[PDB]
Amino acid sequence: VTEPSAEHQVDIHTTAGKLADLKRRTEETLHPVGEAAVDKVHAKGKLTARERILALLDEGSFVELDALAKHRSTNFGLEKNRPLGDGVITGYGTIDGRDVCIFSQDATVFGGSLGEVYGEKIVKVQELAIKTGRPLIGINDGAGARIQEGVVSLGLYSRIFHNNIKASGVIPQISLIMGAAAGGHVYSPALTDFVVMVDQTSQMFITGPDVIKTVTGEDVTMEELGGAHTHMAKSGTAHYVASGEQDAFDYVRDLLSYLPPNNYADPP
Amino acid sequence: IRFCDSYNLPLVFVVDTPGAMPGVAEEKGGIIKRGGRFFNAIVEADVPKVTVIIRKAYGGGYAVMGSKQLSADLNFAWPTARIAVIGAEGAAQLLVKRFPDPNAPEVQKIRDDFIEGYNLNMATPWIAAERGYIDAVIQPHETRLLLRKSLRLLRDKQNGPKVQRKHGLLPL
Amino acid sequence: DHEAHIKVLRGEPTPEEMAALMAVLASAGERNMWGHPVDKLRYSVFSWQRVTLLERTHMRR
Amino acid sequence: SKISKVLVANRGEIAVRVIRAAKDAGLASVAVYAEPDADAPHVRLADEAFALGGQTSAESYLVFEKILDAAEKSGANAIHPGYGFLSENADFAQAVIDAGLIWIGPSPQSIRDLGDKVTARHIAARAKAPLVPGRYLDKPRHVEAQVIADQHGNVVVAGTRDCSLQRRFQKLVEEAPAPFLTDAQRKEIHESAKRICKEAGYYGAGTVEYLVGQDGLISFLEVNTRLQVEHPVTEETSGIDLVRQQFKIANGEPLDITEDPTPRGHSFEFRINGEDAGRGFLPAPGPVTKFVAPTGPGVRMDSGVETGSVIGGQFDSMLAKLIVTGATREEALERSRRALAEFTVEGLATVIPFHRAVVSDPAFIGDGEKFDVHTRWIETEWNNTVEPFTGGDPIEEEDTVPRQTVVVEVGGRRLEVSLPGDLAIAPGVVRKKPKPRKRGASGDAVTAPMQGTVVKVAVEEGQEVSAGDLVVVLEAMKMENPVTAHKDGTITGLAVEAGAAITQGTVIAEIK
Amino acid sequence: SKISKVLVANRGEIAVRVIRAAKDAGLASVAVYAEPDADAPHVRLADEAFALGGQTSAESYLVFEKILDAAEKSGANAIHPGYGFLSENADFAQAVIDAGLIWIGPSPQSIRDLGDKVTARHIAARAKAPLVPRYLDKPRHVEAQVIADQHGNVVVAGTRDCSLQRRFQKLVEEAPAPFLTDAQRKEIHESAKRICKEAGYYGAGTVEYLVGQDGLISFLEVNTRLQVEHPVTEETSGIDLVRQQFKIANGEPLDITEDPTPRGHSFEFRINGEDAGRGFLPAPGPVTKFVAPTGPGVRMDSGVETGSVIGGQFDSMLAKLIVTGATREEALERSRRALAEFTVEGLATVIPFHRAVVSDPAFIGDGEKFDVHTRWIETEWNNTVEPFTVPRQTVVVEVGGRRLEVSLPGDLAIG
Amino acid sequence: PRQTVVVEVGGRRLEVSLPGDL
Repeated sequence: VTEPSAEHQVDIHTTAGKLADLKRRTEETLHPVGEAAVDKVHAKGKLTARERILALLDEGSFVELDALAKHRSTNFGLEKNRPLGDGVITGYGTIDGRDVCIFSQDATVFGGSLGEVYGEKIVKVQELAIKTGRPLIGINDGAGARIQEGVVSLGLYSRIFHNNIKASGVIPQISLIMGAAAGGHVYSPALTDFVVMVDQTSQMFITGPDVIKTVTGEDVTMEELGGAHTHMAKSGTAHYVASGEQDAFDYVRDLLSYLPPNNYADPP
Repeated sequence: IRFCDSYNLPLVFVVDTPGAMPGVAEEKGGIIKRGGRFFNAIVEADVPKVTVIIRKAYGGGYAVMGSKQLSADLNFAWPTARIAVIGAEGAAQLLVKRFPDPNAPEVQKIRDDFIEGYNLNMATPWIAAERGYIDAVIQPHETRLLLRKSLRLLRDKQNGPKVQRKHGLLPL
Repeated sequence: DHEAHIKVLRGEPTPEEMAALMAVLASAGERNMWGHPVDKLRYSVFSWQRVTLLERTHMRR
Repeated sequence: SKISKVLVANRGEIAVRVIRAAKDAGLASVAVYAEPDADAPHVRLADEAFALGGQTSAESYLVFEKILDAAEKSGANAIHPGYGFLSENADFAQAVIDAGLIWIGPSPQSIRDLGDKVTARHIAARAKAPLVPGRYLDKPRHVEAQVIADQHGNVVVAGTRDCSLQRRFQKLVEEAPAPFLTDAQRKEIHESAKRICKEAGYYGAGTVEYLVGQDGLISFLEVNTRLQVEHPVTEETSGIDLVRQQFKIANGEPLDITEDPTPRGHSFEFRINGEDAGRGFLPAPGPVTKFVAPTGPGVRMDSGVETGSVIGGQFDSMLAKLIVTGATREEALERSRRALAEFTVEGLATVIPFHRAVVSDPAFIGDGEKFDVHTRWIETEWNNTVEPFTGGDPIEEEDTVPRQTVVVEVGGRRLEVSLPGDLAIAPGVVRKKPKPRKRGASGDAVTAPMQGTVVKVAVEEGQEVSAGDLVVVLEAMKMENPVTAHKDGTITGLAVEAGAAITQGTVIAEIK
Repeated sequence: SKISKVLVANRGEIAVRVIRAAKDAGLASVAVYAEPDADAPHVRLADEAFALGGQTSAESYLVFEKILDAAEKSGANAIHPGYGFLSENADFAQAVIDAGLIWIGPSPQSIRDLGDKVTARHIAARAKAPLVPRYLDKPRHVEAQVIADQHGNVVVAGTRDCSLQRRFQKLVEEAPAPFLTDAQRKEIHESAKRICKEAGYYGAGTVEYLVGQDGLISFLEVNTRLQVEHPVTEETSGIDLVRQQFKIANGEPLDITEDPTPRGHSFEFRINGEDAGRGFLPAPGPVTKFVAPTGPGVRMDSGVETGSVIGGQFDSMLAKLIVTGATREEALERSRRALAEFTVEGLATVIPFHRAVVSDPAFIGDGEKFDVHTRWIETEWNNTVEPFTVPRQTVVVEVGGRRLEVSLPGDLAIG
Repeated sequence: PRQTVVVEVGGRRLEVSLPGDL
């Protein structure tokens, strides 16, 4: 029985077929919510979570971790939609030849909302950064806890915070805010050493305009509430407001160029 | 392991094992206690630990050959890897096959179909990858450069938190 | 001789051009542990890093 | 009937060549590919491609039922057999006709008759071919006559070829027309070919092959019924498109060509096999990390691989054919010297260095009225200067030092210079001769020395064997690799069986 | 008195072609390059290469003193000017002879005469070349490839059709010229010998003519160079025209003694970096993928390869595809294949136009005539094509009797 | 100023004068 080349797949019962299967799954990780979502993101002129890492790091230095991870929640039918990576891309990479650990949250997957495996992946990269004594870069773009998963999300946020605390004053921690960081997402940047934001497009807010409106009558746009300008001039959480993603990455490489890898290494 | 740790040699584990050898001479020879020593040594060791799973890694073999549990630092598998509590033959011979009385060609094909399912859905790396027990599934040719990058990252590993003591204790 | 030499992969210079090339290329080509950061870190009395960082710094040569 | 849609079944170069001929015909073309060939150029080039299964040729391309299934599924109405597998398999040709497909080739009757060595001798006698008397030939020259024949019995001798540069009775370099032959010899060979073909009742393209003794005695050697891999030097000198001519014949049309075309100039062909000529002409698998074709005046390439191809150990080593043509044999050699100077192939060993060598050798240049080459000259008289392939492997201590390559302009001369990364013109780095990636034994395991297929198993379970006794034969790249017992003892475990694909280091058996 | 080392004075395809011819002759091949061409293949194919400096033809390649400087530095005993640039500069030819190098080409006087329309027409009339008084409404362009000799032997290697033109730029060319009557062929051939013998040209060149629907041959011009279209005649008649030029410049008399009989038919297709869908506007850009057609009937000459960055400073042409067959229709079929196999990525090319015209019934003649003419692309072809969508350091060093520039990359972690 | 150096190439003596500031 022969087949057209469009249908045929090498026999999974062979080493070559298993390797081909790995290639298929890897490819499938590049567009875990389908190519349409990536097209919809580029149409707005924004990089994806993968492209942001590949742009920030040195070329080819990125080694991805937990690429094939899938969530395990069965609440409210989530078992029907289990995108690869659970919506965060994680690994380690050199910047200017010096190793750093990195994570980058993907807004296309459940709005970037933090869930179980998503949190476990961030935790793993944090632990690796602390044990190795290398800077940690967080690229943040998610709206809150994934309310479908519930309390799990809050426990993982607690774990992430605790790791950021342990890391505080040990390794340089740099947060890039690249979209609407809402809810618990905001507190990890606040614990990290430097906050870089992208002027018109990043936001940080704990309570959203809808709830502000409901409780106070004050009606406010996200940009007024928690835009980069607001957090620079009024609140003062933000250390840099970049004209764009590339400028932000440049600023982060500058900061790293001044910072040592750890509290005991000799500086550059 | 303990020698390498005392002289700061990183540990690279290349795994291809069904685990412990079942038998009476092994049991009478102390396989439980020796394996306990191996379990202890691999967690005592503070050096960078990296693992490459080649084909089967079952049971205590998966555990002691630098799982992420027992605190190996980076875990890679080739796509041929097979991570499970037991191989397909053992799982079938244990749970499935003992319900029939006969070695009939019924049980022969039912067993072969169970093997067929288990070697795909269970004794494959994808569960471990989904759960993040291994960190990556990699094409084999990657391995040399990937080890270089991994050990370069882990070169300055400081292990902890550990509580200082006179010494650990080892099944002896 | 196992030294790594320069190698003119392509073309031949005359001796005068080789002399110019080589002249141009040639013309182009203690412990003090006092206040080391590891002393400045604050350790728990039982912290393993007292072995694996602090001694492994002070003793290391 | 007429060809409207072809299916080919061959890999690499000849699949590409027949796809190209079909497109020149405007015929739709269907490729079939084994599991290793999913990336090969012919799979992309054909108008569609159908998967064959299995790793080996014996699984993928030798199975009649898979090719006939693919012809049915693709709706192809004709079959082209290519060089290797089924072009003389009369049983396949019969099953094809039994399918109602057009067989682009000779009748199964004539395939079987000329394949039978004794029947072929009888036919030659009946044709009054020049038969070698008796005699053995000590330094024979291997000549040949490309034939075209329609189903109506018109036969044309499209030209001669010289194929005398051989190893293991397998050709490396060939040239057309056969040089330094008397007109009497040429006329003899032409007449003989036409007679043998009509007497055999042959139609389709085919080649009659002869040996020339040092005394000029022509002898008919064999008929090969299938466009031989060397047809290009005939196409280039004669100007014929021999594959289209196969199409025109298979359509049942009479030959256009009324009389034997006069050759223009001369042409050489060089087989770019993936074989290390610095070792014993041994085929080796590997990646094609770079492939840049010779280009420009008088140069044709027919190539089965591209940059990023992988040649596995399961199929013939022939990567490409380089064909070079000129107004005279002298000019053709000059152009060949250029083309082979321009050729670069990287990531696996090729015979390109041997081609470069031989096109410079007086024994093959000749005195202008004869040359010394004969069918054993490569094995017995060519001084093999070629050094073994090593690629980039660092082998001496100085090779381990990183190197930066720069372009330097000195008086305008574009020099290119490699600068060592530590030259005094790494605080505690040591350089020493790196050890080869080789296992430098007493162990019980018999292990496979390379990847291949297990074409024969010699031992039986529980047999006792002695050091040097045969255990298995591995086919690798259609070369026999007998694997033998390293110590005396009993075969006490045995995993292999005939036809199994086998990877390097596989434990074949345990001798205890 | 004999060539031993040729400096080829151009870039691109003609540089590659002459370097190759010199390697076939066993001559030493010297190239020269402008800075935008320092990567280009001919610099790496030649046995020796010299920088010219500067960014433009007027800086790099047209400066006589630079080309003669590089000839002196290389010890090249002969100059080959290729085509274009200085190939028709009689003053440069004279300068080279003053320099005592072999000038591989026609005499300065021959260039200076045949380049001037007045004495060109005088020589044509004297020679009794066909020369209609009149206008040609759909003229077809046909030219004779001359191989002349210093001894005054002449061979006409072949009649060539170059009638697919835009703004007099040729794009598809054929040999032998099709659908001519044998009387027209004879008239052209004899006219070419007469006119070139009278002009005294001794080197390879082409005599162009126009043919009207009246069938009247009219002389146009003599190019005085081995013109870019030569490969079609090389594939048709087997003569290696560059090696013939080397022989002539050696002054060895022609060994070819009669007009070589065409083997068959050939077409040349120029691969310009021009956007046929965009009025053939040139556009610069990177050649991020280049994959020539290959195998039966194809010859490829290319000045570029994958990763070449093309700029507006020089000729827009990248490569030439030549396709040969026994018959016109076979050659067209093979062309229709080869142009489908040809992939170029990252810049606009005329390949889509070749795919069209080799498929167009105006160009696929009925077997007795075809409808194409030197205005056909502009005025009659349906243009259906979808339009296409740090510095190096230098040090000045004296050494003995010489002063030299030495140049290094803009940064250098030497040692 | 120039800096002058004496280089031996295969034993052939050559003088070289190069910029006093490379």
